[PDB]
Amino acid sequence: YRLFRKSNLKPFERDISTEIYQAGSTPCNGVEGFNCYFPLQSYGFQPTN
Amino acid sequence: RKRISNCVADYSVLYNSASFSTFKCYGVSPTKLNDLCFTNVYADSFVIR
Repeated sequence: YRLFRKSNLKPFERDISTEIYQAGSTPCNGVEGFNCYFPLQSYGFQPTN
Repeated sequence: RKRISNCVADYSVLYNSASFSTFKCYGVSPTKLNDLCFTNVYADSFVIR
């Protein structure tokens, strides 16, 4: 599930783009770094959960 | 536990600085922090492993 995204989706819109969301001052165009992270995130789904 | 009140909490020099290797807010985003009004702020500082 996508943790964060630049904008707010209009209703019934799908987003698959996995480009590294850059929130930091430096754009981190290649990979993560200064407040730059992978938009998607997995669930910690568990029977213990 | 230092109390912070009646002041502006601008994070222009805090968030944009790369000197902090760990910056994560559990309630709001740093981008929306600058435009969110608050109340009495308590600052707690320590050194750990």
